[PDB]
Amino acid sequence: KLHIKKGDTVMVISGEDKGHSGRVLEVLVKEQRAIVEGLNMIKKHAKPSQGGIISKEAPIHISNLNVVDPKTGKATRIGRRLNKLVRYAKKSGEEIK
Amino acid sequence: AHPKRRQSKTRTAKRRTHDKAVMPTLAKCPNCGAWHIYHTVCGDCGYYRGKLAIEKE
Amino acid sequence: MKRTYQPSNRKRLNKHGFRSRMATANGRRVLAARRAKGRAKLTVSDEF
Amino acid sequence: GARKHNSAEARKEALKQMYFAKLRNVPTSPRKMRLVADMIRGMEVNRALGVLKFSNKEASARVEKLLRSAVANWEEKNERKAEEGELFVSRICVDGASTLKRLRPAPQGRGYRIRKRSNHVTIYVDT
RNA sequence: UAAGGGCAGACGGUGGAUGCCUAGGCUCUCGGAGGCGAAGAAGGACGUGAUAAGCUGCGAAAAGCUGCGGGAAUCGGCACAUACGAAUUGAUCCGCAGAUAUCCGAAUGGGGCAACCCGUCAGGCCCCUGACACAUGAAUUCAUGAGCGAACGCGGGGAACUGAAACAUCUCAUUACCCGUAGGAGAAGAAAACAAAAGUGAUUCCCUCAGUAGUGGCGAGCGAACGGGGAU
RNA sequence: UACCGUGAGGGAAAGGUGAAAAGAACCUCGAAAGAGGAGUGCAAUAGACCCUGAACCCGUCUGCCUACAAGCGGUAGGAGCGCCAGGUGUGACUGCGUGCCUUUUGCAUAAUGAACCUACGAGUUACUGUUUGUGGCAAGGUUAAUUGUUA
RNA sequence: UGAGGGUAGGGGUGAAAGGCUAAUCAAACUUGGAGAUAGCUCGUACUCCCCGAAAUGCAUUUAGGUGCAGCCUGUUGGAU
RNA sequence: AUAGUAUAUCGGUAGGGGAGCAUUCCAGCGACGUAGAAGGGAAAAGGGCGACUUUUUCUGGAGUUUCUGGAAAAGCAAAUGUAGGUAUAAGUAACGAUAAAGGGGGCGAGAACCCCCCUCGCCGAAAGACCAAGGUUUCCUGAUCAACGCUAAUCGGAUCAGGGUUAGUCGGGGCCUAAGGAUAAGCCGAAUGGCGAUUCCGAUGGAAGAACCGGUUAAUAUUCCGGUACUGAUAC
Ligand SMILES: [K+]
Ligand SMILES: [K+]
Ligand SMILES: [K+]
Ligand SMILES: [K+]
Ligand SMILES: [K+]
Ligand SMILES: [K+]
Ligand SMILES: [K+]
Ligand SMILES: [Mg+2]
Ligand SMILES: [Mg+2]
Ligand SMILES: [Mg+2]
Ligand SMILES: [Mg+2]
Ligand SMILES: [Mg+2]
Ligand SMILES: [Mg+2]
Ligand SMILES: [Mg+2]
Ligand SMILES: [Mg+2]
Ligand SMILES: [Mg+2]
Ligand SMILES: [Mg+2]
Ligand SMILES: [Mg+2]
Ligand SMILES: [Mg+2]
Ligand SMILES: [Mg+2]
Ligand SMILES: [Mg+2]
Ligand SMILES: [Mg+2]
Ligand SMILES: [Mg+2]
Ligand SMILES: [Mg+2]
Ligand SMILES: [Mg+2]
Ligand SMILES: [Mg+2]
Ligand SMILES: [Mg+2]
Ligand SMILES: [Mg+2]
Ligand SMILES: [Mg+2]
Ligand SMILES: [Mg+2]
Ligand SMILES: [Mg+2]
Ligand SMILES: [Mg+2]
Ligand SMILES: [Mg+2]
Ligand SMILES: [Mg+2]
Ligand SMILES: [Mg+2]
Ligand SMILES: [Mg+2]
Ligand SMILES: [Mg+2]
Ligand SMILES: [Mg+2]
Ligand SMILES: [Mg+2]
Ligand SMILES: [Mg+2]
Ligand SMILES: [Mg+2]
Ligand SMILES: [Mg+2]
Ligand SMILES: [Mg+2]
Ligand SMILES: [Mg+2]
Ligand SMILES: [Mg+2]
Ligand SMILES: [Mg+2]
Ligand SMILES: [Mg+2]
Ligand SMILES: [Mg+2]
Ligand SMILES: [Mg+2]
Ligand SMILES: [Mg+2]
Ligand SMILES: [Mg+2]
Ligand SMILES: [Mg+2]
Ligand SMILES: [Mg+2]
Ligand code: NA
Ligand code: NA
Ligand code: NA
Ligand code: NA
Ligand SMILES: [Zn+2]
Repeated sequence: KLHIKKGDTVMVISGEDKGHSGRVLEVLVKEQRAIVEGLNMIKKHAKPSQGGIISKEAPIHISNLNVVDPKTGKATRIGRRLNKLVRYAKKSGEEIK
Repeated sequence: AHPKRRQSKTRTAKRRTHDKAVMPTLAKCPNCGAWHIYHTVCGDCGYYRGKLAIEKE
Repeated sequence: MKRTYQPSNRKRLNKHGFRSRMATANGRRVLAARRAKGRAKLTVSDEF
Repeated sequence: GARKHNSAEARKEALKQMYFAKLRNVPTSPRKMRLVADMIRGMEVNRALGVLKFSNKEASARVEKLLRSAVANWEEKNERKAEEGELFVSRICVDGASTLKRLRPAPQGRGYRIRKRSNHVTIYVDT
């Protein structure tokens, strides 16, 4: 189990991109990292194979990402309840996604 | 037959006083203007003593 | 000059091969010591 | 915590006024290379190129191509083609690089070690 | 003056010390368990991928096949890149039970230089190829065994260096080592026993008795039991 | 394991970029190896053999001294010169001075020993006594195996 | 002279040299007893302070070893 | 050291005694650190005396430490001591048979050495050709010149990739037995085991089953193709 997954909308809580939200693009389970859309861009130097510097999202360690509250816009911790199990936001109590 | 002692840095460096690379004997070519060795044919132009010697294609 | 090692594949297996080791109690004692050490090469029958 | 950033900023600002080129890990002995560096030290670059081109030492061909690079670095950092009679070799040094060890057999079963040495060469130019 | 040299400083080269760190070791405590194998083991050979050296997993059903329980969005090992796919009709992953499981190896149809060669017998295909069976020994066709593997147990054999400031009795030592063979432990065990007119009653192990009584080229050394206190 | 041995058998060395590969597009000199830039990054003198980065050993530069001078290379004096207010580098000239270890009656000894640096490297523990410093109890002192409670 | 066999360590083999038995032989090699024993040689690492010898006698399968005495030192009690 | 400041005393090997410093870790009371810890370079200052300590500055980029007590893997200059690194002799010995080279073209950044051509020289009962043992891809071709090649190298028995070995008769094996080996029935023997047939295994030998010449590939050839033969089974 992980507290985030693909398609989730999450807010960064630590790092240089703290205070920024975004959608989760890919989850690297073994390394415990995920790509969030529009955050943590990098300038990769690619040879033609036309070449040039290109932009891409670098993964953020998942412990710095929290699922945004359904009702309010702030990041909250989550839990699972039988109501199979399902995620829900600890700040408001509503089911998540 | 065998060195009784290792040589100090000073003794080794004193011997190497006479280890010098020899400078070439250079001259300018009156035709090309390039450096060439005195008493040889200029490899750039092919000339020697004011006359063409190696007509280079 | 002639040196000590003059190879013959027929002689090698007859003297040191797997089937000659297994034919006596002392040969099987050698095989047990090499297995307990974890040797990759058990006899000359392996290198072939 | 920004300390090493501030130390490095000053290091880069000084490098803008230094014109030099480097040769790293040249697979020849440093002592023989040094014989060539003593010949062109403190000498006008146009005369040194001809001296290196007609030298009888084999290490000179490598050094000749490094001097050409040093001059080109000077023009890049000064934004003009160099004149004739203007630049000169203000500094040059040869340092011993890492050694490759090898084996050479000797009589009666003994073996000796052979060292295949390397060197670094750095050249500075100045007006 | 300096071909050269000396000393000091500045900046570098080489080399990989030191500091910090850990992915691996070392010594133990508590609980469990103490085997695997002819229904073919331990250990190997050869194979197995879209791609594939080597490891890992697997066995011609070959990084794997089928159910049941779990779990919920990623997955096709280490391990990338490229390529094609799987999966909310629940993939991958975890627990349990099944299917498949080439050749060698106790190796057991006969041979053999391990991973190979050659058969008899019954079936089915077509010079060949499938799929069965076929060792020996101890019991009554049937049942059993063999081989491998930590230490601990019990048996059969059994050194020397060394100490005795030499050395032969003696010591090292009923040790090292070799061989046979059990079990989760084994061996011992229920008085033809100790004791001393006072008594205790199977065996085993701990603390004492005690470096004592003895033994001994009475040298170097070796060394109890009774009785008492415990575990059970 | 590699490697060594016919075989039984013997038997190594070798850890660390960065938070994240963001592992350096592109230009200049070069035939290209190598570098100078640019860019990424807190940092590239973190650039792949990459944390830190010592010694022996090796260079370049600057200051002072040195081509009439002779011994374990220092030590005690002492001008001049060069740097930064009396500190620091050097050292003309002078006095004195035969390394160190070990073994010996006695070693400059022509007795032993070492190329140099970094790292490694040699009176420890158990038990039984005895003397002693310090304590507890005292005509008495002390428990051993083991047992109970708790954790 | 080729191929394949056989003899194994106080054993083998030897037209005999103590020769040869895997570059090893008046007793091979490997592992173990095992860190054998060595009255012998070499080596033994921080600091300062106080005191400070002996190279003799006796005995010894003893003579370059050791036991006792003599000579040093700590603590303690006496004066000598 | 004695007396409580005075008197005396303070060279030392073997050796006896006293008092301390540093190192690693632990307990307790407490401190320091990204506004920069440890380590590394430089400088200055301290200590009855010393082992050592403190401060400043550069590097460095995450740990460190006072005091009191406790426990040790608790300190190197030398053992023909060990590992790793780097020196000296020294740009010295040497570059492995005195069969030998010269020129012109070529590819190429680069040629004494590579390719082609002309000349010269060496072997020729071999230094040529075919097998066995042993090796195991070194064979051919393209790319590459870091390492290897005692020089350089555009070359190589080097690195990487691709390719290449074709049998009714050849050589083996299938059959047979020798030395020797393993056994059966038996014999011997603390154990482990030692012996023991006309049996089996085991070629270096014996087979009543039989092929030779030529040509083609960059790399195979009694094997592929051509020609001309031979030998077993099997069905009509
Ligand atoms: K068989
Ligand atoms: K350095
Ligand atoms: K003078
Ligand atoms: K001598
Ligand atoms: K012997
Ligand atoms: K520490
Ligand atoms: K080629
Ligand atoms: Mg000279
Ligand atoms: Mg070289
Ligand atoms: Mg030349
Ligand atoms: Mg040789
Ligand atoms: Mg340095
Ligand atoms: Mg380290
Ligand atoms: Mg299911
Ligand atoms: Mg004795
Ligand atoms: Mg059993
Ligand atoms: Mg019991
Ligand atoms: Mg730095
Ligand atoms: Mg570094
Ligand atoms: Mg005079
Ligand atoms: Mg003497
Ligand atoms: Mg003496
Ligand atoms: Mg003297
Ligand atoms: Mg002398
Ligand atoms: Mg001596
Ligand atoms: Mg010496
Ligand atoms: Mg000496
Ligand atoms: Mg020394
Ligand atoms: Mg030393
Ligand atoms: Mg004789
Ligand atoms: Mg011999
Ligand atoms: Mg003997
Ligand atoms: Mg012993
Ligand atoms: Mg010993
Ligand atoms: Mg005195
Ligand atoms: Mg003696
Ligand atoms: Mg005495
Ligand atoms: Mg005095
Ligand atoms: Mg004194
Ligand atoms: Mg020597
Ligand atoms: Mg000489
Ligand atoms: Mg000479
Ligand atoms: Mg030679
Ligand atoms: Mg010569
Ligand atoms: Mg030659
Ligand atoms: Mg020939
Ligand atoms: Mg070839
Ligand atoms: Mg070369
Ligand atoms: Mg090739
Ligand atoms: Mg035939
Ligand atoms: Mg037969
Ligand atoms: Mg051919
Ligand atoms: Mg033919
Ligand atoms: Na000078
Ligand atoms: Na099958
Ligand atoms: Na700082
Ligand atoms: Na040290
Ligand atoms: Zn010219």
